[PDB]
Amino acid sequence: FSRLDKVEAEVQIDRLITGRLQSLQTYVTQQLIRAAEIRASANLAATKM
Amino acid sequence: ETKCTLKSFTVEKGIYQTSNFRVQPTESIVRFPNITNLCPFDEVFNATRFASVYAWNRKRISNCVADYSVLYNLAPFFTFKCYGVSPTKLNDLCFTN
Amino acid sequence: DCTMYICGDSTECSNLLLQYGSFCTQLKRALTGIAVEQDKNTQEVFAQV
Repeated sequence: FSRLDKVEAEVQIDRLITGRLQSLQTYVTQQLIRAAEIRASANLAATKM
Repeated sequence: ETKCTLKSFTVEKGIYQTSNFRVQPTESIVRFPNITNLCPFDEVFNATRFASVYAWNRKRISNCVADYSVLYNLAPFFTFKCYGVSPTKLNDLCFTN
Repeated sequence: DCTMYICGDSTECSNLLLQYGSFCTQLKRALTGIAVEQDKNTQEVFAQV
């Protein structure tokens, strides 16, 4: 922001605010997966108990 | 705020979530090294003898205060295009060399 | 956090993030569904008495 004009500084920050916005959804997606077998082992654990 | 974030007028009993908590600043401090001089821009730009293209001369510029206003105001310019910086944002950054 | 991760300690960046729709208010809900379930996998195993 302190090196380029507001007319075309939005081109580059767009490429950066979309990279992180997708670098973060990937963490969520891998977290939904990881909570599916723990939910499938807290059901076997709640069965041997 | 809780009513205003659930899109309702009657919220149920329980712990909810709301916006964050960011401590705003108080004042502002700007610090620049020490130097109080004038850069030798009036020498290279206004020299009466420029080099040939194949034997160009490269000049150092160090330890001076650089003001590009007295430069960009030159009306008879035919081109002023900058790649990594913008021409109007050159009055707040300190360059290594 | 939506804005602190992407646009940490910046003001203009937090203004542009609103133009990108309601994307990350799903992140808060998605990461809360995981949060609550972790309190169900523990109350359904150990607390059967």
